[PDB]
Amino acid sequence: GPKEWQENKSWNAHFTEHKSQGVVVLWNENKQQGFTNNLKRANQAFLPASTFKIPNSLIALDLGVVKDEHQVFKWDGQTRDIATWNRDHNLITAMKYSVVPVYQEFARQIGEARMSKMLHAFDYGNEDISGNVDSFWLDGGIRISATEQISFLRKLYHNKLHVSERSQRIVKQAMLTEANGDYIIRAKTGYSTRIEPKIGWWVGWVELDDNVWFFAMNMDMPTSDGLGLRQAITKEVLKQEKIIP
Amino acid sequence: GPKEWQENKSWNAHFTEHKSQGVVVLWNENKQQGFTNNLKRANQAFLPASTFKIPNSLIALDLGVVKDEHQVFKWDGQTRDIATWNRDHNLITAMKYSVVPVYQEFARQIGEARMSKMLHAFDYGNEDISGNVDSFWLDGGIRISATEQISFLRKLYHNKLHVSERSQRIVKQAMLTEANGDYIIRAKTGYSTRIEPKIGWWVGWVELDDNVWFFAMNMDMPTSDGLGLRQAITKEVLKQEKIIP
Ligand SMILES: [Cl-]
Repeated sequence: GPKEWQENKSWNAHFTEHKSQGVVVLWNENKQQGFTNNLKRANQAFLPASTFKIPNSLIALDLGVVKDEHQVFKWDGQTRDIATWNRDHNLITAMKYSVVPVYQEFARQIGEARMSKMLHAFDYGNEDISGNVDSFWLDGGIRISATEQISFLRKLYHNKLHVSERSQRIVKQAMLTEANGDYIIRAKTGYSTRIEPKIGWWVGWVELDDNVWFFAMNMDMPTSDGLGLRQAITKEVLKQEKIIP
Repeated sequence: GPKEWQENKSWNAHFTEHKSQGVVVLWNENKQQGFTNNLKRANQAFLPASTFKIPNSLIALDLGVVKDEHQVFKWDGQTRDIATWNRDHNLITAMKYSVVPVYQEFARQIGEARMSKMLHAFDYGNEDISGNVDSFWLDGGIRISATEQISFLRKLYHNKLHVSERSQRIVKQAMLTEANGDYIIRAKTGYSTRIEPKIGWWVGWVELDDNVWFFAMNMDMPTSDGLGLRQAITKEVLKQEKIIP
């Protein structure tokens, strides 16, 4: 009979067409079945990089470090390389622009003891925060696979994580990335550059009228020129599978 | 001193271009200033029609008539003219497709006494539910102006309505209409055909990185042929005012 995870290597053509390598993992929530081009890489655990802004936001909100999605975290005045970071932000825009320094401040206020307790409660990856409390998701010990991202995201979708329903609703609002009359995408990008292998991530889900498709993808990212392929390759897979037009 | 409300008749060109008549009202939240092509019509009261699905959703959620945005409202098996109504719905899809029969059932469960009490607590329009308990927003005594729609929507945006924060967050989720890297629109269409003057509505807001623009428009709508002009004319005004690209 059928397997929980089916391997579809035809999606490799989307990576090869773009001279790239990686994995797309999909989970059909109604069917309770998943699909991927590479079962091994789907289960390979990597640094989460800015995809960690999902659990970091949940923890900050539940502890009151972030009061709500409108609270302003003023720019500290240091001019950084990414121009969108050199301004005031709230939770919505800090997630949209992947504003690392805002989330580093959240992490310092959370502190290592509460951060570790929460990640254990979340069953998140290898639950390892070794390194600096304000950078472990970039260059410390935490590792999470694409299938583990999906497991975590499904809990968040269903408000089943061990934080309040309010915290989960606010983070799902902040994850809003695209919406039209055909679908809604709630998702978070990531770009791991500090420790090899350099990779890009996109994790989240596609809401349809009558089903939800969870997704997690990562791909080799030797330079920043390929960052747009995170969404583009995912959408090519979604289009091939008739999930989006 | 500066003016809270300013009339801009140049927006009438967007109505004339489409052989139409109506009013667009905008509110710049940061500046606390409003703008409209027709101050008189902006303040005249009309049937809300399906824009009433906003308060109706809030009341149904707060009373527990609707448990959450996933609860299924099974199709009653009666084939109606609008094809998307002839299927099961949840709160998200019932809003999206403006599924009147689902909301008529909500209104019957809410009942006259609680519906009236809630509309008074919301300061919603003339607060008058005279007429049939399950159609008064289509052919009863309730009336609301475009400026009153904005005032109600601003309360919803700020979680200031008397119902729970949870109920307000769920309805704002269900109002999601469009989202991209430039803006998020949360809104509700309406179409009042049962009592003259027949009009179309679009009410909601545009979320930017650092501001929110509330909007409420109504326009003469003698047939369904022009329904798309509700969004099209609003977007022409938003583009003219540099709110969206
Ligand atoms: Cl949302």
